[PDB]
Amino acid sequence: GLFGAIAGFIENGWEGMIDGWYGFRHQNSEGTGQAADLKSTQAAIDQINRKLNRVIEKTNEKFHQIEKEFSEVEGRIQDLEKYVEDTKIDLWSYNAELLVALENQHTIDLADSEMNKLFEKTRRQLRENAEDMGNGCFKIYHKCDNACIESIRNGTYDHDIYRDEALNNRFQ
Amino acid sequence: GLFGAIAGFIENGWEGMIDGWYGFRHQNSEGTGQAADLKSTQAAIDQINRKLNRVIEKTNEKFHQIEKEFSEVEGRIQDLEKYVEDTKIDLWSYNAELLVALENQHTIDLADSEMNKLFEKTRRQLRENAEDMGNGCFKIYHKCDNACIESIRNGTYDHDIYRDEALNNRFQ
Amino acid sequence: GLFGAIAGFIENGWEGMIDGWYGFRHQNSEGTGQAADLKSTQAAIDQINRKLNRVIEKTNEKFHQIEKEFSEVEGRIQDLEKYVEDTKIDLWSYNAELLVALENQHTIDLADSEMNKLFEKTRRQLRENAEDMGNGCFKIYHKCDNACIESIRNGTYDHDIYRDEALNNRFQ
Amino acid sequence: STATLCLGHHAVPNGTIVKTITDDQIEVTNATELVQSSSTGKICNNPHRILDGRACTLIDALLGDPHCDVFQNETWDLFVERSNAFSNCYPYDIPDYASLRSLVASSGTLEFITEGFTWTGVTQNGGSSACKRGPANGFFSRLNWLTKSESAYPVLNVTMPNNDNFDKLYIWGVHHPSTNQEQTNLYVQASGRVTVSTRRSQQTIIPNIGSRPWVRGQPGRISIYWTIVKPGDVLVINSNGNLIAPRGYFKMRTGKSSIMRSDAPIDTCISECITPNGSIPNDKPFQNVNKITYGACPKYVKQNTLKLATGMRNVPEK
Amino acid sequence: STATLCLGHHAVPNGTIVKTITDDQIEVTNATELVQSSSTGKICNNPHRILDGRACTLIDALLGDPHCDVFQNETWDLFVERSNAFSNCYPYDIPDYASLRSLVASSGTLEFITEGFTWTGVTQNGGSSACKRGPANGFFSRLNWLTKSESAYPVLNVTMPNNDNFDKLYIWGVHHPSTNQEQTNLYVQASGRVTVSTRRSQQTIIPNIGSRPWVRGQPGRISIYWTIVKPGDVLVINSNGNLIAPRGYFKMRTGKSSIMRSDAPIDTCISECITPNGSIPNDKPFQNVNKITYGACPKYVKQNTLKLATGMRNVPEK
Amino acid sequence: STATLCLGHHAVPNGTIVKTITDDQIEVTNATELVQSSSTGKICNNPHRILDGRACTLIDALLGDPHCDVFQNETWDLFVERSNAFSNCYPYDIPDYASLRSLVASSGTLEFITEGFTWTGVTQNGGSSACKRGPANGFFSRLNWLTKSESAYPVLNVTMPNNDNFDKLYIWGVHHPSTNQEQTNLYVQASGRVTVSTRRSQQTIIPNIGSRPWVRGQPGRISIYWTIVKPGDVLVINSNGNLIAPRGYFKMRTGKSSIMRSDAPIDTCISECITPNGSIPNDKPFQNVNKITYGACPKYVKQNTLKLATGMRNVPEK
Ligand SMILES: CC(=O)N[C@@H]1[C@@H](O)[C@H](O)[C@@H](CO)O[C@@H]1O
Ligand SMILES: CC(=O)N[C@@H]1[C@@H](O)[C@H](O)[C@@H](CO)O[C@@H]1O
Ligand SMILES: CC(=O)N[C@@H]1[C@@H](O)[C@H](O)[C@@H](CO)O[C@@H]1O
Ligand SMILES: CC(=O)N[C@@H]1[C@@H](O)[C@H](O)[C@@H](CO)O[C@@H]1O
Ligand SMILES: CC(=O)N[C@@H]1[C@@H](O)[C@H](O)[C@@H](CO)O[C@@H]1O
Ligand SMILES: CC(=O)N[C@@H]1[C@@H](O)[C@H](O)[C@@H](CO)O[C@@H]1O
Ligand SMILES: CC(=O)N[C@@H]1[C@@H](O)[C@H](O)[C@@H](CO)O[C@@H]1O
Ligand SMILES: CC(=O)N[C@@H]1[C@@H](O)[C@H](O)[C@@H](CO)O[C@@H]1O
Ligand SMILES: CC(=O)N[C@@H]1[C@@H](O)[C@H](O)[C@@H](CO)O[C@@H]1O
Ligand SMILES: CC(=O)N[C@@H]1[C@@H](O)[C@H](O)[C@@H](CO)O[C@@H]1O
Ligand SMILES: CC(=O)N[C@@H]1[C@@H](O)[C@H](O)[C@@H](CO)O[C@@H]1O
Ligand SMILES: CC(=O)N[C@@H]1[C@@H](O)[C@H](O)[C@@H](CO)O[C@@H]1O
Ligand SMILES: CC(=O)N[C@@H]1[C@@H](O)[C@H](O)[C@@H](CO)O[C@H]1O
Ligand SMILES: CC(=O)N[C@@H]1[C@@H](O)[C@H](O)[C@@H](CO)O[C@H]1O
Ligand SMILES: CC(=O)N[C@@H]1[C@@H](O)[C@H](O)[C@@H](CO)O[C@H]1O
Ligand SMILES: CC(=O)N[C@@H]1[C@@H](O)[C@H](O)[C@@H](CO)O[C@H]1O
Ligand SMILES: CC(=O)N[C@@H]1[C@@H](O)[C@H](O)[C@@H](CO)O[C@H]1O
Ligand SMILES: CC(=O)N[C@@H]1[C@@H](O)[C@H](O)[C@@H](CO)O[C@H]1O
Ligand SMILES: CC(=O)N[C@@H]1[C@@H](O)[C@H](O)[C@@H](CO)O[C@H]1O
Ligand SMILES: OC[C@H]1O[C@@H](O)[C@@H](O)[C@@H](O)[C@@H]1O
Ligand SMILES: OC[C@H]1O[C@@H](O)[C@@H](O)[C@@H](O)[C@@H]1O
Ligand SMILES: OC[C@H]1O[C@H](O)[C@@H](O)[C@@H](O)[C@@H]1O
Repeated sequence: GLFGAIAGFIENGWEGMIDGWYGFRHQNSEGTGQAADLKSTQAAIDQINRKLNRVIEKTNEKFHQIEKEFSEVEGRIQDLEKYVEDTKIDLWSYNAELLVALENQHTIDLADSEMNKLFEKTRRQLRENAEDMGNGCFKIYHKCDNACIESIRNGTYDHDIYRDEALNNRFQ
Repeated sequence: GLFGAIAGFIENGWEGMIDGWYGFRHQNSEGTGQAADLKSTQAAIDQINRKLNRVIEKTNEKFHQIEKEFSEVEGRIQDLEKYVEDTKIDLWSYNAELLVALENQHTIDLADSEMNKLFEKTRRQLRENAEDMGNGCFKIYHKCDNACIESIRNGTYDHDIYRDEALNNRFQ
Repeated sequence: GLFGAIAGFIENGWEGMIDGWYGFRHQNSEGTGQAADLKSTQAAIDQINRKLNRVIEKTNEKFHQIEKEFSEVEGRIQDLEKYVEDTKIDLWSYNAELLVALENQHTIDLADSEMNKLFEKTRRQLRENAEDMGNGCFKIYHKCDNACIESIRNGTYDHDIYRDEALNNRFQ
Repeated sequence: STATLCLGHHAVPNGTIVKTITDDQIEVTNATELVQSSSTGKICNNPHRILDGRACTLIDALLGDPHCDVFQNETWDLFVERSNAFSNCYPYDIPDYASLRSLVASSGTLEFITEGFTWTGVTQNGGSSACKRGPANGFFSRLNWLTKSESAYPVLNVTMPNNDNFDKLYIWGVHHPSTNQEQTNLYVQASGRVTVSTRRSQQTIIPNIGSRPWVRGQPGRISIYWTIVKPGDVLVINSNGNLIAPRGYFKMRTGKSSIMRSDAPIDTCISECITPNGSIPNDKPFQNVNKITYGACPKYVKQNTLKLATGMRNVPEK
Repeated sequence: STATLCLGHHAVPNGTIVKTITDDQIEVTNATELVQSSSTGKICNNPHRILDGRACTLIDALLGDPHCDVFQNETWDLFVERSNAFSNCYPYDIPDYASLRSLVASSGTLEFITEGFTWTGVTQNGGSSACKRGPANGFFSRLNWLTKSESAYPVLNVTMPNNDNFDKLYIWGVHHPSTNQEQTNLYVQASGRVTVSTRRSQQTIIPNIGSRPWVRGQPGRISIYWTIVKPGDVLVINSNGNLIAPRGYFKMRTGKSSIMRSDAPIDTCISECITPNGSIPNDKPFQNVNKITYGACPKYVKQNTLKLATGMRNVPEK
Repeated sequence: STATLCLGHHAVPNGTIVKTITDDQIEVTNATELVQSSSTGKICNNPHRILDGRACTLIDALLGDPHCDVFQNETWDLFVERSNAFSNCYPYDIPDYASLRSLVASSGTLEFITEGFTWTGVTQNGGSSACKRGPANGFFSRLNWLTKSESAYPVLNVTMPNNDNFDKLYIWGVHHPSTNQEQTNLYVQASGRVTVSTRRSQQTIIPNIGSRPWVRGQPGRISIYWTIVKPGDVLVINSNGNLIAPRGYFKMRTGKSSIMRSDAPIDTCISECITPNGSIPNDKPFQNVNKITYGACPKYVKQNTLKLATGMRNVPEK
């Protein structure tokens, strides 16, 4: 992934996460916890479903066409008929091969991006109250009980209420 | 957008800007202002323009071909003349459809990238004098009048000059 | 480039780095050095190699086909044999053109992406001890000798050990 | 004192493998399939009107081989010719058989309209032991075998105008005796001639006498041709020997009717996309069952499997 | 005390919806059409040399139908046949009409080089009331209708060498009598024959007598054939009846000439692309006008519109 | 006290120009060429069994024209005709020449099994000056010219079953005399006839007299036809004149065999792909040598060069 979050600065995945594609895992005075980020997850699923639909709900009809198997040897005309159908097939087998290639490459980068987006969204929220430990984890330099963690996950974290307690720890 | 700037951490665009794509908006001692970033705007425009030319100035010549309409039923031979033509059009109509899709999907990301390059270009400039509020706005921690602001926008901002004044407001 | 590192905030490249695509240059007390990052350079290589392979390891056998050059005028049937071969050729030429254009853009962006991962990899190591000078350089705010510089290059560096010194020099 | 918040993503136990612009093998958490590879095995009976040719080929039903009488005027969206069909009538031969099979197939109807031709001076409804209709000797139902009458065979000459608004497909033919004796005996003239024309076209065929391999005991052969008359035009048949006259016309129509060669059984269900191997699901972009298709079918391609990653990259977990 | 700097991008009142890989609908600040879907309704007179057949078919012209002599030796980049054209000379029929029309159209010229006749023993310049030439009975300008002379039709045999440096295109034909009385009465022989060969090919045609529907009062017809003699080869015409001889030959060139069936009016303008709909702009990559096209044009495609985004994502403001 | 660590990419002097979606011209550090645009001037004798037709056309080699009797029973993965091959036997015509050449080239063999055809009442192995097998008269090694015997030409009629499990290719043809005197003189009947049939097919031809340009002194010609007889079917030849009978059949096979028109010398090397221009390497997706190719080859593309970038953008230092 061009963003290097998934399978990058973020070592592993969590087979423990059942309710989402991305989520938080904390450890504070109250112990540990886990929870999926509904806004992030849905963001990528919606994008991938749309992409998928662009590719599935579409087929066109063709009724009368040209023969494709023959019983007797004919020659010139039959040669052409077979070359045309073959040409068609080779070309189409080509787009099919590329499509998936392209689609999938973009699909993994998209998923990587949306992970990275969730990190930035979180780093920006904590402002001067934590530090990026480089492994997808933030070190919140201030007491942050279950409630405080929650406020961060639903994006209502008030960095001001703690800036002093943290500024201290961080720079002492 | 893979970079989560446009339609991302930056709430929305500015209908008020009519002279460019990306730009700044400040609120200093002297009131409030707004000015479009030429450099960044031009970068965007230039790239998508080329992209465009690669698709418009090109069409090939074809003269004597095969009949594509018929007034009377013939059979084998004709069936082939339609099937060939029909398969050609379906293939081309497929190329067009997928071209815009890829292209656009890219034009959208290219622009979201270019924006992010600007945000990053500035953040860096301000060094330890400001702080990313998380909305695409930086809170500059020192008196910054129109001359001060202007400097940022054209990148001649001397971060030292205000570092102390800034550091103090930040960590007090 | 999508991550604007190469030909971006990194003014330009080094022609003197003949041991990798990516690397470091430093200037500490003991002088000036230059090492390359193998982990990085390799990763990009492996990626551009596989991309290549996909594109070159493939050809299709086509024995008896249709004729394509004619020594005499015939009409209807020959016009068709031509249109078929001419249409075929035009579709692939389009496939060939679009292929490299797409492949290349993604190649260039992938290198830029890599460059940046190494920079963001580096940034997270240095923590509160250095600052992003904006030209792709990190100003390590403490005394970092060749033993120290190396610890960083392949991620053994321990921010704690030099934190106090750095913070002192940073916020003064 | 301090806490720790860690962002992460899921990972499944057994991912799926997919190819990318830089990997013909990498692993994501889920993929869907873009290539339909299996068939129910049978051809579903009705989004389309399917007509089973049973033992008859579209031609033999068209001409009217005795055991294809059940198909008189049948219509269809897709005619299914079985590999085990067979002919049980007079030995024939159709120049450009393929084009005739194709234009009837696309017409999708065998609506035969009997007209009142006027054959004066010749015997009608000739028959053969090779086209037994019941215990007696029959012939093709839509054809009329004309032979000499009272020691003579007139310079037959008849006219049939097209005062309708639609096109008429006339199917006549000519007889190739096996010897000169058979020629003079049935037609008197030692040399036949058949010329069927319009203001638009003409095709004059001359019989060719000689011994061909016995087929149901018959050495001779009937050669079959066809003619399309447009509204405002008239048909004119002129022959002084060897004419296997028409009995009327088949009304031509345009639609999406066609024909297919398959031995798959026909069943009761609803399937838009039919193939020689049976109907298949048109919910995928590419199929690999067969390049032969009728209806809203998935574009056929060589590969048998193509995975569209519908999930992020799966990175195990320790 | 402090200040606040914000970075942003623009937006617009009314944006433009666009399709990407993850949306079939997504607004951007702007885009540009790639499907030329409109035509003026007229064909520009050039840069392509256009020739309006008016009421003449490129075949009728070639043959020399009276009201089509006006085209004698014309040239063209793109011949344009009209739906109202007609034929009013003797009734004819050309096997593989499509092919002839084609090879001529691509030659883009009617350059006729009259040559030395040698019809010794026959009456020339036959004419018909079904092909009036003024008050008189005419015939195709380039064809010579040969009949008997003094109770006898010779075993005609002429030679015509190809000493030039270009391929010659000869077009002759053979007449089909309506009755035997007519046959004998016109060529004396009861059974005619026409053979036109070269060291490279050889096509022998045999007349066929019979009655066909009247056409401008005539029951007979002329089957028309052509031959291309190569430099260094020679033409030979051997016939003892029913021959419709050639007067010379057409010069065959190779270029970018072609033919199109359109009723579009030919106006005075400049358009690179021509379609049965009139000319069209070629500044776009794709067109939905007509799949039939002449000149430098965009690729026909099924879609009537495809917007190519040329700006970022437009995001309103509540 | 500070330290300074800077990251950087590499860069090079001479980069490569590449096109991308947003740049028809940009400079990276490295790329490879995808359009194979060169040849070696020659055809590798391997792995494909090549057969130099030299001065013989596959046809002539098939018929048995004297100077090609070397090719008898030859096989070939790729037969190669040369621009200088000539025919040195009796003047012949083959309606649908293309298709014979193609179906033979594709069978890729000339095994010819002789059969015991019995021609009672006629003279055989006739010869001509135009076909000098050695200084004396002759004919196509695979054909039997049949002429009268003791003032008479029987109504020829022979049967030849195909009791094998493979198809048989019988090629015969009919003689078109230069004049009546030559007709009557060779076969007695003033009008000939050839009928070659099976239970499935039937083609009858009627000789046609007239004079034609001299070729090796012969004004007359031989038209050539073919007939395939399926397993279990039977061949029947019926003719009272002008028949150029069969001597046996050619074994038909199905393979990757084909033919190519070229003048490239044939050398000794290995090249999966072959073009008229000679051999070309199959490691590049594309090639600009000849649309015409044989074997594992790179799609032919109008473009003469496409560069696959394989290194980062090249941003030099000044
Ligand atoms: C929308 C939402 O979930 N807001 C909750 C808020 O109600 C709660 O008081 C706080 C403490 O747990 O966490 C979140 O901010
Ligand atoms: C409405 C109209 O006049 N358009 C016709 C369309 O009906 C027809 O199917 C097509 C034939 O190719 O020609 C035109 O596009
Ligand atoms: C070229 C340019 O735009 N530089 C100006 C500089 O001249 C000016 O003194 C300063 C104060 O507004 O703003 C910018 O730095
Ligand atoms: C989009 C698709 O077809 N893939 C399936 C999806 O249907 C299903 O809901 C999901 C369960 O989590 O597994 C896969 O993603
Ligand atoms: C295949 C073929 O036509 N052979 C027939 C044979 O069946 C028949 O008994 C005989 C009649 O006299 O004539 C021929 O030999
Ligand atoms: C240019 C050319 O091919 N010559 C002929 C000319 O001989 C003849 O008089 C005229 C017929 O009207 O047509 C052409 O001009
Ligand atoms: C000479 C003769 O009696 N033939 C008639 C002819 O007049 C007419 O054109 C045709 C249609 O009625 O029928 C017969 O062919
Ligand atoms: C762009 C436009 O007006 N479409 C017309 C179509 O309706 C018409 O039937 C056809 C006739 O050939 O010409 C054009 O395709
Ligand atoms: C050998 C190789 O793969 N290196 C290529 C070289 O072939 C190519 O000509 C050049 C520019 O296209 O870029 C690289 O130097
Ligand atoms: C011309 C020649 O050498 N004849 C042989 C023939 O004896 C043999 O039976 C046959 C087997 O396929 O091959 C060749 O045709
Ligand atoms: C081209 C051609 O066939 N010419 C021949 C000539 O060779 C021969 O001498 C003569 C016989 O008397 O007939 C024709 O003139
Ligand atoms: C690839 C090359 O050498 N060019 C020639 C081309 O000029 C010529 O017209 C053709 C004839 O077969 O052969 C090759 O394609
Ligand atoms: C893990 C590793 O090999 N990194 C080396 C470390 O072992 C070494 O002790 C130190 C002194 O040069 O430099 C680091 O870069
Ligand atoms: C309406 C029509 O043309 N169809 C005919 C009908 O006239 C005739 O009465 C019927 C008897 O089976 O056979 C159909 O082929
Ligand atoms: C009247 C006319 O236009 N045709 C003449 C014709 O009389 C002359 O014999 C011929 C020879 O090429 O050339 C044309 O000039
Ligand atoms: C025998 C005869 O009279 N016919 C000749 C013939 O030899 C020759 O092929 C032709 C070519 O000029 O001329 C014919 O008239
Ligand atoms: C079908 C047709 O063409 N009929 C014509 C007719 O005009 C005329 O009444 C009759 C008298 O001979 O001649 C016929 O050829
Ligand atoms: C009205 C408008 O703003 N649309 C412009 C258009 O004028 C310009 O020519 C075109 C070329 O890309 O793209 C858009 O930016
Ligand atoms: C009248 C005659 O002799 N015809 C015979 C015929 O019995 C047989 O169908 C054929 C096949 O052997 O051979 C023919 O010669
Ligand atoms: O069935 C083949 C057929 O061939 C002949 O031999 C005849 O005698 C017939 O009696 C016989 O039925
Ligand atoms: O070559 C031309 C040809 O001319 C003829 O008149 C005879 O003399 C032939 O023998 C000769 O071959
Ligand atoms: O079209 C009618 C036509 O019918 C017959 O041919 C004759 O009676 C003609 O005189 C008349 O013109």
